[PDB]
Amino acid sequence: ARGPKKHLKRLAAPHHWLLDKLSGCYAPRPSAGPHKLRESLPLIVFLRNRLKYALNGREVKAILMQRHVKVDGKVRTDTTYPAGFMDVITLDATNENFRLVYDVKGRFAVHRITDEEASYKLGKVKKVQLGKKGVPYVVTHDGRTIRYPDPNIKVNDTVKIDLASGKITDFIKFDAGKLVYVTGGRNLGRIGTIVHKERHDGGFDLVHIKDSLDNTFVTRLNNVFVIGEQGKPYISLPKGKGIKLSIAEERDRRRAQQGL
Amino acid sequence: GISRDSRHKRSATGAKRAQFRKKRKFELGRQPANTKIGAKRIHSVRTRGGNKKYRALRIETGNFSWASEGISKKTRIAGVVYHPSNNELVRTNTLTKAAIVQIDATPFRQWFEAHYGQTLGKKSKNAERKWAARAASAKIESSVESQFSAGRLYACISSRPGQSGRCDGYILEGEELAFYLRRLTAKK
Amino acid sequence: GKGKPRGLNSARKLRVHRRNNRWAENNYKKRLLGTAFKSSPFGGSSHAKGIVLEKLGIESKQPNSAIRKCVRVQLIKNGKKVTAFVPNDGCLNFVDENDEVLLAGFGRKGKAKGDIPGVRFKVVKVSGVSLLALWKEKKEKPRS
Amino acid sequence: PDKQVSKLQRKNKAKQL
Amino acid sequence: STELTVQSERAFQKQPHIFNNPKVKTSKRTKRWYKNAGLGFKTPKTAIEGSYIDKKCPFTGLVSIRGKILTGTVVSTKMHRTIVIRRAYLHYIPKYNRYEKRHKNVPVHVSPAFRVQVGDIVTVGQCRPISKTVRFNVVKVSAAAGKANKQFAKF
RNA sequence: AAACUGCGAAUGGCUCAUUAAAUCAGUUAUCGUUUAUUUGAUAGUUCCUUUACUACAUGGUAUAACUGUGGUAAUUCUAGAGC
RNA sequence: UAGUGGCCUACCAUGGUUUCAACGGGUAACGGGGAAUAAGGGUUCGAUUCCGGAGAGGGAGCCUGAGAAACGGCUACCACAUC
RNA sequence: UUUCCAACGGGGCCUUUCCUUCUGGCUAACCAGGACUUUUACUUUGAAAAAAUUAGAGUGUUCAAAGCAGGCGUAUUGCUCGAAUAUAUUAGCAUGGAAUAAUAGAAUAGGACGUUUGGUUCUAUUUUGUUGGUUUCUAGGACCAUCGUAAUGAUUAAUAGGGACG
RNA sequence: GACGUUUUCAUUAAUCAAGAACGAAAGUUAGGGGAUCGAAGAUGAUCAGAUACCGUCGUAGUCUUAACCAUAAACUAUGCCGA
Repeated sequence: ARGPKKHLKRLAAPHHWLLDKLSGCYAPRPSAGPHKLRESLPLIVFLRNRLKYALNGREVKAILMQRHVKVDGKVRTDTTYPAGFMDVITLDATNENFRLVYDVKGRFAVHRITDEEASYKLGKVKKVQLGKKGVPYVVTHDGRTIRYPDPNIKVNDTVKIDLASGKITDFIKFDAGKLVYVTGGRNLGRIGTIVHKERHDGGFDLVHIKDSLDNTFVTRLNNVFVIGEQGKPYISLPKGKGIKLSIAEERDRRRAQQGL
Repeated sequence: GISRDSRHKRSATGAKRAQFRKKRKFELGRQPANTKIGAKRIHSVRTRGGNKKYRALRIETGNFSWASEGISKKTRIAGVVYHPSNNELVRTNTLTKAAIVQIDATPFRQWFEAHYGQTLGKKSKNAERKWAARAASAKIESSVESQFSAGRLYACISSRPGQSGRCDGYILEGEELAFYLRRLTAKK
Repeated sequence: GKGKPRGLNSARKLRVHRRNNRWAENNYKKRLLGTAFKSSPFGGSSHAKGIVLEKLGIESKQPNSAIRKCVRVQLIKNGKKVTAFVPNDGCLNFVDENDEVLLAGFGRKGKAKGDIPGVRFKVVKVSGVSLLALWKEKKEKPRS
Repeated sequence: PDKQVSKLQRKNKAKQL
Repeated sequence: STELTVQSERAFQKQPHIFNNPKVKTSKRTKRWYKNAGLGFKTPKTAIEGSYIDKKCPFTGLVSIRGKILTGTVVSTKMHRTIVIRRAYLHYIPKYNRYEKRHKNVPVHVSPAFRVQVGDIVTVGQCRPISKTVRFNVVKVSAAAGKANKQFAKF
């Protein structure tokens, strides 16, 4: 329809933004950049209505035209900026700093963090390739093009990328035992030490994956996200640790535990 | 608007398709280049993404390359002597992809007489080995040799002079010169 | 075998079988040929307004025994001439010919309430004003 | 001859009316 | 038909950019590029040791295999270098909880390496679009005739 | 202020006449393709002789608005010169 | 062409679809969740706040541009129709 | 929970019930490796199935229809719960299930158990000596001369049909 | 067709879209006889519509030959193979 789109209707947002059905007509459509449109979570969906530091849009831009907030070591100032998965948000406020990693619900939350791990970020190396002048390089999941990597690093691994300058420090291979995190599909926000791979020449590569409570589930491999070992995450994961409690046992936790 | 849409066709059962939407700009086809010999005005055109295409109507001179040796020379043609698709095209002397042409010898033989020490047609003590240590290496094919006396060889074209601006011939030799000389005596 | 195929490849027959037996149903053929659109002078509507042609001549398709004060009318959306009817009958005094009505059926698309041919449509609202607050002796009840 | 009043997509021709 | 020395067309069929070296003449005597087809396909031994060219052969030419692979039986080999298969299947109708026999004709290009007969069993793979109808290319011939070479010479 | 320049004006809003392997829906593929933007990475070789006709202490035009003489029945029409 | 391709074009071959319903005809036919239903199945409707398609009165056509066969853009025809 | 009497389950194995061969980690637990006690139809478990509708916690919007909202003290400058799941067959993509229907091997035995032997296509990871014309033994397929192998192939003659003859 | 058989095929099978044989009476073209009665018809009726049932001759037809037709209350008012 004659080139691109600029508006996103309310109810045409993804459900993980959790906008209210009334009070408006539209959604604050995310700009292009380091993430997908469909799992963006822009700046104003984070600020005004999940942290409530602003009450409406003009007060959001009152922050953003005052150079306070930071998204991964830079001074991003645009309202619809897609700070997506794994992106550290640091404030120049009363200095409380946050990550962007989901709950088990497939939805983002507020997760305040330390300064050991505010300093860096991660990424699924979605491509390793041999570009110009015979230079090997790697392309992670968001946008980064890191030159000259370890040649023993292949596709589907992960890195430990810094935020001051984009330097890979160490990596994680792909095998069993690897503490993992899913980005997409249904079991979004899960965790739990990959069982094994399935090759399926020309097709999807799915993967069998356990959890903490030993509850297997099979994603696709373009959503698997390896970040560890037998109990070794490389960030500070939020309260609840990603393991899916069922809705029978959140009417046993929110109802039978905190409800006396 | 020359569209290259499929929906103006007749589907393979024979059914006539009913009329869908109006014609579109993203599915466009342009005129033939219909590119020829004698001067050069290479009209560039502007395509989807900026991405300019050149179009070598009136192409005159090109980097033609003889494959069994490994040297590539700027050269100029006589004309065409064969065309695979249409035999109209030899009359108009039409250069395209994969036409058959007669190209100038003088870069190739001015290289040959100074590089080989065979000097076919018609610098100190180290540099005679350039002309003497090529034992069983200075032997061109006899059918290749006969084109030198006319001063014009046989070459075919591997370029797109409608869609790149270029003409890059390759000098035909051996098996395939035997086939296109079978056909060339039969058509020229 | 009860006159029908059953085997689990025979559906090819069956949805072509019932396909040729729906036409023996009545309103199916009435509906899917647009016969309500090629006929039925409402044209699939629910009401129509039109001028009264004239007073009506009674042709006995039984039984209501009088000159039933009925109105020859011809519509203006179509122009197709229909005999009409007024309830609360009598009072033949209070509109001229070539004057407005609003028509609506009797309950079966009419077809029978009195000895008058084709009388199937109660008049609802003459000239925009009603009848039920006009048989209520606020206003007055029309003529042909 | 033929009572052939069908094919009335040119019932829209009778937007002449 | 085609008469190997296969250049019965107006233009020399060859492998493009493959270059039979005419200056050096030595014990090579066969410059024939061939590829694996992918997916675990045994290449046909005609293609290794043949003179035909076939641009759209998945073993010698510039096509590829992707996405779909489809079975079926041949019909009507009266075209040139292509066959038509027809796949039978059972459509479903839930009005009657029953099925319905239908078939589909797939016009699929065939290689000269394979040689077929109307009534064999084919396995084809999807390729880039070749003509209007054709999006497939014959890649395995599972002929199941039943060994009637000397079967009539029976006891 | 105006005006040059840039980006925007291809989004939104409306309507459902066309359209029956068409659209569309679920699934595919691009080893067959373009992509402003955003984000990340990316030019010592630019006098193509960098053996110079050089200005890199930075080389030239052309013009709007400004102005000031006008015509049109009427348009967001525009003309002639000087910046 | 941004590119596959009968999308064309030049020579060839005689094919391809079909009673497993080709092809032709009609639709008061824009397609997908909805509705009335309510033992179940079946039935009929879906212009309509969302997705996708199409059009700016009907057909063409082209510029600018990454993007339009755009109409609160342009040229022409056709139907109108203002001072 | 010490637990006597019987009962519902599948497995390790066994009364020809082959549940296989294949060996480095090894002295089959399980991981590469060559064949399946045949291929489709069927079904079972995942995955894809936009959000809005439909079913429902919880929330005194005064009940509601709605809405996803919100509650608590020293209100001492704060504390703090959320915004589930159900569903959506064909088609498409993954694996068993071992009936049903299909497709039939081995009537030539020009076939399997061939752990066999002359001979054919072979052959370079090689070791050759660093790299290419001249070679073998040799890892991995097939058959004729050719026979050694265990238990070597004829599911029926239908109160279903077709013949003959009486 | 039945029946008997320790003969032969080893599933060659049921109905049936399409397709094909046959077909009363009657009727349809070209011939043979032309005995029998006899739709129509030509005559006598014969008195009002006791009721018009009567009676007498009758071309063709009935019988066949080279061919149709394709109709019955073609009805045991019941399609065909199973228990």
